[PDB]
Amino acid sequence: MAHHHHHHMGTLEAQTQGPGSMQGSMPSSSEDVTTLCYRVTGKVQGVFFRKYTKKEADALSLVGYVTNNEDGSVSGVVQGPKEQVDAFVKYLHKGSPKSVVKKVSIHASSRVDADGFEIRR
Repeated sequence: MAHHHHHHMGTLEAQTQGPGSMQGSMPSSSEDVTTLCYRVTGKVQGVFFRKYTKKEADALSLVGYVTNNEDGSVSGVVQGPKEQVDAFVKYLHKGSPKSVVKKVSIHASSRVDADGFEIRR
């Protein structure tokens, strides 16, 4: 009695996650206005999602500027309330979902004038 059995499976229809749009910027003189320079290193796989980065900054109302470097690392400066800068660095510890961050590096640099968050290449 010859008898063979079949096999079959399906697939998964994924989704494209959209962006958002907010913004928060105030030039203050209060002692609380904090500023630190950011520089993160990443795996050579994919660039930093300006999407989630700017959404983060816009939501928590951080000002400053971000860009990618020929060194490979993504650098910039964050300014704003101490705790929101904290929020951003905590975000930076996570990085972009598809960017395997190697090492994060921050710098004590005092208040600068904001320019814009955009992974320039």
